[PDB]
Amino acid sequence: QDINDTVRLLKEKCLFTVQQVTKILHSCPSVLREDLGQLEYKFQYAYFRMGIKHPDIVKSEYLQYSLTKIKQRHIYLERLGRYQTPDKKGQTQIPNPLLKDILRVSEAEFLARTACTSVEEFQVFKKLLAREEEESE
Amino acid sequence: TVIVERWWKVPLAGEGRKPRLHRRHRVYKLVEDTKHRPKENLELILTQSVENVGVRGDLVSVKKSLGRNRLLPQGLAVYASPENKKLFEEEKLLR
Amino acid sequence: FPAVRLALQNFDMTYSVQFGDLWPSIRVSLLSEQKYGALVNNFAAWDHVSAKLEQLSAKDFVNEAISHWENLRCFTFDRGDISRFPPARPGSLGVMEYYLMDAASLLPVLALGLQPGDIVLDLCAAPGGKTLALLQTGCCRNLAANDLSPSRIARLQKILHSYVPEEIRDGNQVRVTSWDGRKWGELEGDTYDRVLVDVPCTTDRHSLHEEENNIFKRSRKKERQILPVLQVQLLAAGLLATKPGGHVVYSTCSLSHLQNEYVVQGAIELLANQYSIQVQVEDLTHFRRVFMDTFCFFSSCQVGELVIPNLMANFGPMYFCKMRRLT
Amino acid sequence: LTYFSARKGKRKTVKAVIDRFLRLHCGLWVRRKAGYKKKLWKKTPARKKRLREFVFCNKTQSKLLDKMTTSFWKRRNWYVDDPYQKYHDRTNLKV
Amino acid sequence: QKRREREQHIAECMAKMPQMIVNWQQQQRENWEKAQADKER
Amino acid sequence: KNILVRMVSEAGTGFCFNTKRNRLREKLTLLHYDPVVKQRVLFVEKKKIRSL
RNA sequence: UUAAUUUAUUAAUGCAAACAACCUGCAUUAAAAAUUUCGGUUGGGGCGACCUCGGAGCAGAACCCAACCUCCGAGCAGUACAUGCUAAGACUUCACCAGUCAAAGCGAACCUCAAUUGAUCCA
RNA sequence: GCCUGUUUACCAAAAACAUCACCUCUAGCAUCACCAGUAUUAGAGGCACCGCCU
RNA sequence: CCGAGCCUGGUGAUAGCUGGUUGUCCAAGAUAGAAUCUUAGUUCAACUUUAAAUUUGCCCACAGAACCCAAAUCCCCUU
Ligand SMILES: Nc1nc2c(ncn2[C@@H]2O[C@H](COP(=O)(O)OP(=O)(O)OP(=O)(O)O)[C@@H](O)[C@H]2O)c(=O)[nH]1
Ligand SMILES: [Mg+2]
Ligand SMILES: [Mg+2]
Ligand SMILES: [Mg+2]
Ligand SMILES: [Mg+2]
Ligand SMILES: [Mg+2]
Ligand SMILES: [Mg+2]
Ligand SMILES: [Mg+2]
Ligand SMILES: [Mg+2]
Ligand SMILES: [Mg+2]
Ligand SMILES: [Mg+2]
Ligand SMILES: [Mg+2]
Repeated sequence: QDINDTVRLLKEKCLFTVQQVTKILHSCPSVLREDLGQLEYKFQYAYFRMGIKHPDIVKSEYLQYSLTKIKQRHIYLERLGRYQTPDKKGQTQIPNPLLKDILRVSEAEFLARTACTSVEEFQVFKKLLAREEEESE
Repeated sequence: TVIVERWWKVPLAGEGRKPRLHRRHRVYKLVEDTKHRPKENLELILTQSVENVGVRGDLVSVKKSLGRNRLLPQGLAVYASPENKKLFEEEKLLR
Repeated sequence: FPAVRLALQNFDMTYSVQFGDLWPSIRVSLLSEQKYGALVNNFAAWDHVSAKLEQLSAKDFVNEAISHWENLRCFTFDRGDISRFPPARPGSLGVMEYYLMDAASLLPVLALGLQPGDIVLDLCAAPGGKTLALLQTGCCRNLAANDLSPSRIARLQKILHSYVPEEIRDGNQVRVTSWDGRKWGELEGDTYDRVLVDVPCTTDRHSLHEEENNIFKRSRKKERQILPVLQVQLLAAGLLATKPGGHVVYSTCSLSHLQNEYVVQGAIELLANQYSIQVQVEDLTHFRRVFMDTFCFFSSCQVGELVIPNLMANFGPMYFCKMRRLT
Repeated sequence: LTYFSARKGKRKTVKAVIDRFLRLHCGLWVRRKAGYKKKLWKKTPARKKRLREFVFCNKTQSKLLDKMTTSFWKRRNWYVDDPYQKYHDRTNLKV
Repeated sequence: QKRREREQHIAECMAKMPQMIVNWQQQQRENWEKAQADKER
Repeated sequence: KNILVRMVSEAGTGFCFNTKRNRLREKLTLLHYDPVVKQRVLFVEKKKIRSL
């Protein structure tokens, strides 16, 4: 039942094709351990707020990473102005950085190549975002 | 069994008359479903030795499933009726 | 259609050009939480409240500034610390122990540097904060706090009731008015030794956070567009009011070069031409160096000083320019 | 209201009137003041005293209530210790 | 029984009441004195 | 802001009355007239009724 | 349809029931649908603004009346804890609802000012 | 608009609908459709033949 | 005569909307507002009608009704 409901969340509530779901299971087995609800939130974070479509979500192992890291890095870039959610037409003023350039790269590489900010500022932002999440919950 | 109860009270009909029901008197709420009640036990008097319950002529509280599926159908037990209890009492006192 | 998003669009398209590579940091700081300072109520048990704050591990940035400068006490956390001050509560003397206000908002008053016994004007500053700091300072020769909004006047009155003792407020030491600053030049001229002109502005942070009454909403487009003219008029009125040789400080809660440096320069030009009064802009570079350890300043500023909001110190934005009326 | 009921053909009583108003047999209708139980913390003592009072109704209001209630509510009631027994009749009334 | 319980409880509270009122007023006065002492510094 | 609180008679009677006090201010103890006892008695704040 | 209210119906699962499945009951999640609605002013359209209360233009002088409009404000705060109880007689926003003032008396001592608000039912 | 065809019987015959071709999604399977079929299959749908560059 | 066929029935559906609402004669008989998913409606008020009880009703002489800084109105003994 756990496996079936994970697959059903990936298919019906995330609209991943059967082949896409098989590839997701192959590349990110931790999704199975990950609880429902959290997985849907991660996927919708990628889809709506980050404007990442299913082929890219599957090609780049986005579901492998943790929601905390994803939100930290993405919101940092968004508030810095580097990232921008696509509009209704799916267009952005500046091309968005690649998911590999955001999540796959190490913290230092992400802060230097993409964010171009200081580790101290990143730590301050991480603490602030954690506090904001706690208050929201 | 499902036990239901009217949402709307039915006006008293009288002594010899029958209550007159309307559309709203057909609305019910489930007060209890008997199948979800805690299981009870069936009293039986054994007629033949059976493992882990008894030997013969001893009142036993057995799970209703066991009583109705194995013991009674196979004759290993009989209902704990007053007549059966009396008969096995005479059996015991004669033995 | 979020007026917050409208404000973000405008701030991007303008401040990105204005600041180049600093705009991302300023943007993230503005969109992040605001760092607050605790101004201890001098009227209340100032020493006890200061001790309690120091136990809470804050430090008096004003005190450390005066340390190397060669009467105010506001405690702030160390650089990078996001700790929040506990909510202020009434003290033994019946007045609130401390006020939770932006630390950068205190710099205008500190630069104004109220001499013992100076007559003071607050042309339009009625959000609290700077006004309470002035009261806690030694402006015993009376302070005239004027605003055009009765709601903000009522808020100022409530904060004065909570903080400033009625014994201090009873006399003409405090005069709160609900009039227009532009008329103030005619109402009084060459009267105040010290003037603080906190004109209405874009209030970048509040515009970005609060949706309600956002200056960048479409319905208020006319007011947003005419803001520079109104600010110039208010600063001119304050300069007219200030005594010859008197000091004024023009303050703005925005990053806009247009609303800060062009405003001050246009005020100087208009005053020198229409009213034939010369004003000299004082040098606040020493102020910048003294307060640099706590606030990050925009080094590339012509007239005045600009505290920019950084993540390590989310105290901005705050532009303040000191001007002495030579004539 | 229902001028002719479908089961008896009688005129019905609006029970919302009965739940809210008292009829004195003399023909007066008594009522409580609206909001007498609301937000008393922001009402002055005089206002609260005014609200806590039992108040008579207009002529037109009384006529409306009489129409909305049936004759059973307009009878003499000799209750044991009715607080309104004295008020049930008028005295020294000229026209 | 309930009536006498109420009466005796009220009696005990009233017996304590004058001393409690005196203590409360003394506490208010001493708080005011402490405030004045702090003002004196 | 201010909060509405239920001051309860300390005379043992069930008498109560609602007052307003600043949320940040300390709990309230107050002399008030007690109609049941027919005398001024202390009242102590029991619970916050609502926030206003 | 990301309007409101539902899951009656199907499909799943979970827990009971009964001896894995089927069936039944209760839940949860979806699909499918079902019933109903779509306030007012502002020539239409977009974006807006406004809907209750107070003050001015504003009735030149008892009262009431200039809607639409030009505007300026309020959705409190402060004090006090007799800001307790009662009661003649009056005012009243043109109805009602509601809202005001108040002698005397009991009991004590020897509110403030423009608006600062909300009925019934029901909790 | 690829084409032949279809459509608002009774005001629109068309650039609309369909269409070979191509593309996407779903399904590993029997006794009433699909189918007496089985992934080169079947269903749902997009677009419009073919042909080219990237 | 299909954005949901036709017939029967619920059904005399409902309609704040349109239309109509039939002998004679006499009499009294006209614009104040308030609330309202309310401005095509209704409830209250005002006005109108009838009957009854009682006594004052209208017109109006002085006198009187604010400071801020015109016309008149109200009140009102007589008549
Ligand atoms: N007096 C009063 N009644 C209220 C209040 N809130 C709700 N009610 C009652 O409940 C009705 C409104 O119901 P809802 O709108 O569902 O109330 P809610 O509190 O938002 O939500 P529920 O608790 O789910 O009903 C009112 O007409 C009253 O009967 C309130 O603040 N005051
Ligand atoms: Mg009978
Ligand atoms: Mg009236
Ligand atoms: Mg063709
Ligand atoms: Mg053809
Ligand atoms: Mg055909
Ligand atoms: Mg045709
Ligand atoms: Mg044709
Ligand atoms: Mg037909
Ligand atoms: Mg009809
Ligand atoms: Mg006539
Ligand atoms: Mg209508």
